[PDB]
Amino acid sequence: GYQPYRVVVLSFELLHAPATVCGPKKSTNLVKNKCVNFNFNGLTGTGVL
Amino acid sequence: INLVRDLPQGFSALEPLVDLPIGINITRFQTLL
Ligand SMILES: *[C@@H]1O[C@H](CO)[C@@H](O)[C@H](O)[C@H]1NC(C)=O
Repeated sequence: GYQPYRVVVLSFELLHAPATVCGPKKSTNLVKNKCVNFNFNGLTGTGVL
Repeated sequence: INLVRDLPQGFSALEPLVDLPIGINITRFQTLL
């Protein structure tokens, strides 16, 4: 009935203040000399390096 | 700019050192010593 089982429940906003900092390089490693369509979220990288 | 007196001259540019994404009510800039 009362054994310690603690919970932390969460909530996100309905945008009371926009986002702060956005996603990191959830990425694989580098590539070379073979055209690869890749994405930097602002630099859609498509062509050889 | 190596100067001595009364030469408000010099031509250059600026980089954003900080962008605090606050977006707050801003028209007052009391600059104090
Ligand atoms: C101050 O900032 C808030 C942030 O949402 C904005 O809604 C409000 O209009 C601003 N006040 C003025 C006087 O611009």
